Amino acid sequence: IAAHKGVNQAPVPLKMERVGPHDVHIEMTAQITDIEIDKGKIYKAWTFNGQAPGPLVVVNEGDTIHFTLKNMDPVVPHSMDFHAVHASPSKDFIDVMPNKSGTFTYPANKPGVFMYHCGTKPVLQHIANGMHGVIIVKPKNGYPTDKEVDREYVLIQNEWYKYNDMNDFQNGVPSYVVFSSKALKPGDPNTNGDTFTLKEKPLLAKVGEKIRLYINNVGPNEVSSFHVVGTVFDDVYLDGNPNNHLQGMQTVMLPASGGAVVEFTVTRPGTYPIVTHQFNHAQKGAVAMLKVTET
Amino acid sequence: IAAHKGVNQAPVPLKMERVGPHDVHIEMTAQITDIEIDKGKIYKAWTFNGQAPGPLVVVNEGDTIHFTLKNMDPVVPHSMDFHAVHASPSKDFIDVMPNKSGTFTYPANKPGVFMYHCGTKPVLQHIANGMHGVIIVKPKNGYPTDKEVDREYVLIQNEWYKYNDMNDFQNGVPSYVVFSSKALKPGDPNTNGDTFTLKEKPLLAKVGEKIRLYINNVGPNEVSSFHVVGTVFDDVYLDGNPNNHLQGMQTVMLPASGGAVVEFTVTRPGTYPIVTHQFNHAQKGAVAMLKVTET
Amino acid sequence: IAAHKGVNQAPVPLKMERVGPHDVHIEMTAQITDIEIDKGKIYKAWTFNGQAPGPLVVVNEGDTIHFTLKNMDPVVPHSMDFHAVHASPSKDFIDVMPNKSGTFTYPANKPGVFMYHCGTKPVLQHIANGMHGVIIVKPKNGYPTDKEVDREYVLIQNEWYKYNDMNDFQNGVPSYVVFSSKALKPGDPNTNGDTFTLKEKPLLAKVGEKIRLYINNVGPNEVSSFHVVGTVFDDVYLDGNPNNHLQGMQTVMLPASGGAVVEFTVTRPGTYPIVTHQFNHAQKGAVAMLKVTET
Ligand SMILES: [Cu+2]
Ligand SMILES: [Cu+2]
Ligand SMILES: [Cu+2]
Ligand SMILES: [Cu+2]
Ligand SMILES: [Cu+2]
Ligand SMILES: [Cu+2]
Ligand SMILES: [Cu+2]
Ligand SMILES: [Cu+2]
Ligand SMILES: [Cu+2]
Ligand SMILES: [Cu+2]
Ligand SMILES: [Cu+2]
Ligand SMILES: [Cu+2]
Ligand SMILES: [Cu+2]
Ligand SMILES: [Cu+2]
Ligand SMILES: [Cu+2]
Ligand SMILES: [Cu+2]
Ligand SMILES: [Cu+2]
Ligand SMILES: [Cu+2]
Ligand SMILES: [Cu+2]
Ligand SMILES: [Cu+2]
Ligand SMILES: [Cu+2]
Repeated sequence: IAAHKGVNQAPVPLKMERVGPHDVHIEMTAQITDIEIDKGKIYKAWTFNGQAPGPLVVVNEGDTIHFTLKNMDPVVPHSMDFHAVHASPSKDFIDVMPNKSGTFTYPANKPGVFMYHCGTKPVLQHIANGMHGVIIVKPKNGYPTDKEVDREYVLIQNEWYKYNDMNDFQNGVPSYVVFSSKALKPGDPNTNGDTFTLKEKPLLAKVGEKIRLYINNVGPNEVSSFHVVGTVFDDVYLDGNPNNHLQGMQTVMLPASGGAVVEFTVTRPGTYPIVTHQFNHAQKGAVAMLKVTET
Repeated sequence: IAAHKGVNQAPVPLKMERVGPHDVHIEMTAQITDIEIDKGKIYKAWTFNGQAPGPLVVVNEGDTIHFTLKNMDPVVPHSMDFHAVHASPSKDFIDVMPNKSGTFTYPANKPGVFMYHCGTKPVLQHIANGMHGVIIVKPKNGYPTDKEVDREYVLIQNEWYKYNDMNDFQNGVPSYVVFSSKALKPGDPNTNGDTFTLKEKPLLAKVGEKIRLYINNVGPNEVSSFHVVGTVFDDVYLDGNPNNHLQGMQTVMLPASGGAVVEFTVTRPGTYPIVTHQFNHAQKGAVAMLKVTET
Repeated sequence: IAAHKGVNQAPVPLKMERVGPHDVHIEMTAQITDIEIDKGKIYKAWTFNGQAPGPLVVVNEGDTIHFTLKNMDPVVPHSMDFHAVHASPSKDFIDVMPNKSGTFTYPANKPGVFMYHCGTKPVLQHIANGMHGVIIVKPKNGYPTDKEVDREYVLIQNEWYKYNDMNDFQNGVPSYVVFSSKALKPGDPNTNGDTFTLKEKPLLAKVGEKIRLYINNVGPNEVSSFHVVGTVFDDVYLDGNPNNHLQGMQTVMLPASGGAVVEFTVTRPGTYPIVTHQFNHAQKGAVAMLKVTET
C-alpha cells in the first residue's frame, strides 16, 4: 500500500478510565507499526496502539464500555469488535475513516477472556495483519479457585503470514505462530507476538506456586492445543466463564478466538515450556517459557 | 463420470410420516443435482434429495426410524449413516445399487444434533461431493432453557473442494466453506451450502429475542470455531445433549461432524454476522447474516 | 543420518515393576526400528522400545514413577516427557546421550489418558519420527460408569510425514494418519501406527456390550474428531479425568495430545468402523474396525 511505505507510527499507550461504578472509557488507536515477529523479520503490522496483539483491556462484569477508536492509518478504515459485548455489529462495530475518530458504547455482561479485533471487511485481512487482542471481564463473584492462585499472567497465541498477502492468508500455512504476554500488574512483561521474546525473557514464578494464565488464541485461522510442559491443569474455565469448569486437563483445545482460564502448580525449580501441542506451530515459534526459582 | 454428464436430477421432497408413537418412516433419494455453491460456480453434487447439505430430519428421542434410500444415481452406489442411531454399520448402512431401493430400521435413543451422511467407500468422496446433512433428535424432557427461547433456526457448515477430485479432497485446502439453513417451521428458509444466500437473504429476528441455533459442522475435513458477532452464547449444549451444558461462550469448537445447540440474545437492531472464526474459512464463504429488526 | 543407515534395532519389551505401594520402576529404550506404516512403506522410526507409538504404560493415581531411558540410538540424544507427571522439564525431561542411560523420578497425581513423548529439540522432529505414546493413570476412585463396562481397549491416533523431513513436518499435510492399539490385558492386540492392521484384524467384542476406549491423539500436528460408526458415546471423560463428564456425544474433539475415556454400546452384530471424522485423515489411514459377534 503506497501510503504505508515508510510508515512506522510509534506506539501510543492505551487510555482507560473509570467514569462510574459500572462505566469505563477506553481510547485506542488504529496505527501502522513495524514489529519484529522473528529475528531479522519485520512485519509492518496493522495494529491497535502499535502492539500486535493489541493492549490488554480489563473490565468488570457489568461494565458498560464507551470506546473510542482514533484511526491514524492514512488510507485504510478500521473498526473494533469486542467479543465481550452485546452490540449491533452494523451500528456499533462500524468503520472509522482515516484521520477520524468514532465512539461506540456497549455492555460487557459476561465474565471471561474474550478476543477483540478489527471488524472491517475483509476481516481476515485486518486480523491477519495484526488487529487482534484480548479483553478480560472479571467475574462479579470471582472463580472458586481464586484463593489458591499465587501468580497470574496473560498469554495470547496468534499467527503471522506473508505480508498483507490475501492468497496466503486464505490458503497458506502460517509462517510463524507465536505467544505474547500482556501486563496485568505493574512489572509484568508486555510483549508482542514474536518467536523469541518469551524464550529469552521467560515469565517468572516461584517453586510451589499455583499459576493462573488468562489465555486466548486469536488465530486468525488455527486452533490451539494449549499445554504447559511438566504440569497438568488443575482447573480450567472455558472462555473464562466460572461455570465451564474442567479439572485435571493435560491440554486445552482452543478454537480460533477461544479463551480460557487455566491453573496449574509448578512443583520444582526449572524452566517450563508453554506450547501449542500442534508441534508444527510450536516449531514455527509458539513456545514461551516459564522460569521457576526458589525466590 | 461419463454417466453423470448432463445429469441434473430435480430435487425431490423428503418424505416422512409417523407410523406409531415411537416409529417414523423416512424416504430419501440419492441423486445428482447441480448446485450453485458460489456465484457462477456450479457443483454437480452427489446429494440426498437434490439438496447439499440434505434435507433436515427431525425425530423425537426414542423414535425408531424405518429409512428408505431410493438410489437415482445411474452408476454409483450410495448409502445412509445417521449418527443419531445405534445400528450395525455392515448390515444397516450398506449400499443401495443404482436404480434400487433399500430399507433399514434403527433406533434414535439419544437427543441432539447429529450429522448424517453417505457411508459408501470412499466415504471422503461421498461426503465431499455433497452427501451430508443433519438429523435433530428432540429430547424427551426438553432443554432447561426452552422457556427462554423466542426463535430458532438450523445452520450447517460444510466445505467444497475441486470437483470430484480425490487428491484435492485428501490433500488440498477447501475452495469454499459455507453455511446453509434448513427449515424447522413453515416459512423458515431452506437453503444449500453456498457462499451467498444467507448474506443476501439473512435469517430474521426481533430486537431483544433469545435465539436458538441447532448447528452442525459436517466437514468433511475442517473443524469449526462457531461465533455470532455482537453477542455471547448464553447457553450451549454440546451435541445437543442437554447434559453437556456450557455458559457464556464466545465461540464453540465443533469437530468435524460435531453439533451443538447454542442460544444467544440479540439486544439491538442491526445485521449480525455468523461466522466460523477460522477466518480463512470465513473469507471463503462461511459468513451468514442474522437481520434483527424492531418488528 | 548416515549412522542410521541399515539400522533396525529389534523391539525390546517394556520393563516395569512395582517397588512400593505408591512407587513404580519403568525402563524404556530409545531405538531406531523399521516399521511398516502402510503396505510396502517402511518408516525407519525413532521409537521407544521399537514400537510407534510406544508401549503402553499404566500406573495408579498417586504413583511416583522412577523412569529409566536407555538410549540405543547411535548418534541422536533422546529424552522422555510424560504429560501425566509434575516435573521440572529442564532437570527431569533432559537428554540422554547415545549409549547412555538416565533415570528421572516424578509423581503421577492426576488420573487420565496422557500423552508421553521425547522432549529433545527439535521436539517436532522427535515426535514426528515416532517418539510418542500413552500413559494411563487409573483413578483412585474409578469412573462412575465402571460397573457398566464390559470390555476395554486402548487406541492411539498419530500422523506420519515424509521421512525425517523437517520442512514437511512443519508445512506439509500428513502422508498417513493412523490408529494403533496397545494391550491392557493378556490377549489384547498390541500394534503400531499403520493404515491396515486394525482393519484386517479388527478389535473384538460381543453383541450388547458396553465398550470403553482409552484414547489419545498424539499428533504431532493434527486435531482429531473421534467417532465410532453405528453408536453414540454414552459417556465421555475428557482427558480421562472422571470430573470432565459429557454424555451422549456423537464425536469427541481431541486436541493434539488430547485424551479421553469414551464409552459406547454395540447393539447389533457387525463390523463397526472407528474413525477420525476429519475424513481426509480417515482416507489416509485413520479407520480401525471393531467386529461385534454373538460370541
Ligand atoms: Cu452497582
Ligand atoms: Cu462516556
Ligand atoms: Cu482494521
Ligand atoms: Cu494450518
Ligand atoms: Cu500456593
Ligand atoms: Cu507434550
Ligand atoms: Cu499440573
Ligand atoms: Cu410411549
Ligand atoms: Cu415401518
Ligand atoms: Cu454416496
Ligand atoms: Cu484446511
Ligand atoms: Cu425473549
Ligand atoms: Cu470475532
Ligand atoms: Cu450473547
Ligand atoms: Cu498408601
Ligand atoms: Cu526407584
Ligand atoms: Cu528423541
Ligand atoms: Cu493438516
Ligand atoms: Cu453390558
Ligand atoms: Cu460419520
Ligand atoms: Cu452409542
